[PDB]
Amino acid sequence: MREYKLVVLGSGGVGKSALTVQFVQGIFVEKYDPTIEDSYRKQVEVDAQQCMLEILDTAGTEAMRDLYMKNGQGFALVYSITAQSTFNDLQDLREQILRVKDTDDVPMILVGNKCDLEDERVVGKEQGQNLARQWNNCAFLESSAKSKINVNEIFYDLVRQINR
Amino acid sequence: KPYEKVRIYRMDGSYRSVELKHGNNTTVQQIMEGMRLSQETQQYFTIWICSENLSLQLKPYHKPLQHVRDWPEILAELTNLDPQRETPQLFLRRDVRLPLEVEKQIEDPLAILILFDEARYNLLKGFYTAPDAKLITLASLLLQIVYGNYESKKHKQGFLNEENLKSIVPVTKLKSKAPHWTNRILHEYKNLSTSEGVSKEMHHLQRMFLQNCWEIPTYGAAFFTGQIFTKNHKVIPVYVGVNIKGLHLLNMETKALLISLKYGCFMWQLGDTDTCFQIHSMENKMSFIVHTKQAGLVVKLLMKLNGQLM
Ligand SMILES: Nc1nc2c(ncn2[C@@H]2O[C@H](COP(=O)(O)OP(=O)(O)NP(=O)(O)O)[C@@H](O)[C@H]2O)c(=O)[nH]1
Ligand SMILES: C[C@H](NC(=O)c1ccccc1/N=C\c1c(O)ccc2ccccc12)c1ccccc1
Ligand SMILES: [Mg+2]
Repeated sequence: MREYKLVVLGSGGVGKSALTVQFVQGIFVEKYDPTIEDSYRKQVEVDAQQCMLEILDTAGTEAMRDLYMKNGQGFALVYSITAQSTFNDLQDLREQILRVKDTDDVPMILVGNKCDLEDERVVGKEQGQNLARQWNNCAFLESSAKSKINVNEIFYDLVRQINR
Repeated sequence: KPYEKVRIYRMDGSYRSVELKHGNNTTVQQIMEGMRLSQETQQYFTIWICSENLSLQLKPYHKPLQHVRDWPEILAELTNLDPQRETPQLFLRRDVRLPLEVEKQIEDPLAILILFDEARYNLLKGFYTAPDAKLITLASLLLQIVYGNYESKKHKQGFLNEENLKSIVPVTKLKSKAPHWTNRILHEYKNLSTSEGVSKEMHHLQRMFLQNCWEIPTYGAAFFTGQIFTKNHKVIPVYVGVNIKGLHLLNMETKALLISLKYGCFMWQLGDTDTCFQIHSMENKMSFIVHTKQAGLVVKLLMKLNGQLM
């Protein structure tokens, strides 16, 4: 059974923990408890093979980013469609990963989280799609940790990218 | 920014980093508050300190990082191991004092998944002795939980190889007995998936697994290491299991259940120097002595868990 080191990155409050806990444990985290560093393990089936995911749920700010990026095989870059600042911050993370990895060929997915908060949307779906295209046709999903939309697909897509 | 932190592990190898607000003087109580647990989730669990050959449940007042610091001295006091192989880690695990009656109360999905993960760890390590039937039921529930719904096309033939069997049967049964169970496991697996009366909610399937574990004699046991001498005088390394049900001896090598005694059916006596304890099986003409530098801890826990029954 192949091991996959996945890293969930993004600014404070975007729902990195919520997405990870929903995927791994099938629970929605209501309380906002700022993460220091949490690691989760989950066996999944992707393309007819059993995969052991090690998911690193990171802090919204710094510490061990360069280390996470050196060790990590795949990266979920999460913003909240509710908070423009969290979308703006992801450019720096994208560039940092490519720098540390020293290649543009890095398994990565852009995730617009909290898509259940349609009314409170500050960042448009098209603006998300626009950013992903700019990132060398990067994978893109709008997700909800609460509604359980495209939660599993975030982690499945990274495993598929690592396998190529 | 210059704050100290510690990783609290679970049996699956996952961890949560917790800020140490008082450095190495931070208590179990303060660390437990630092976890992402409600009081509904928290009351069933506590911090353990564990290396490969010694596991201790810590109390709310204990300072876990000082136990990490003093681990070589603790090993020297409680064991005959060499400290080179043992750097300890901190774990969130079931409180050994948790009554089975209270655990049967639990509806909280997070509490259930933590108890489930720990139960599965003990099953796969071979610390649960149960008939082939019980083990096959547990194996079927792990297939539903881990692999999802049975599909003839995926699971019928050439699926339950040793790789897949390793994750659903005890390591003690994997090579010899498990291969003959494969058809009976898959049958119960199919029966689960195609039964619309059996909830496929994760916490429901996990509670079903636990339900089957609650009837196992050693369930929720704290394990200690010792030796017994046979009556010519062959040394047998043993695990001493103490839980809310009673005392259990496993052969250390094979994990075979040598004896299981319920509270009210046996008495204990602590040796003069906490290096051994004697068990007398009330109305069973049977007596044995376990040699262990953990003898003091074993009797202390027997007294607490026996005393807990009212
Ligand atoms: N409605 C809704 N709320 C969400 C969603 N995802 C997260 N939240 C909420 O947003 C808050 C922050 O979520 P959390 O996972 O802690 O964010 P984080 O990115 O892990 N924060 P940090 O970087 O500090 O660790 C919580 O109150 C959580 O319930 C979502 O998809 N929908
Ligand atoms: C861990 C042990 N002490 C206790 O936890 C302790 C606390 C109060 C009463 C009695 C105790 N000793 C038995 C145990 C128990 O009651 C409950 C659970 C246990 C689990 C595993 C092993 C033992 C015990 C210790 C050892 C070395 C240095 C400090 C502390
Ligand atoms: Mg978080």
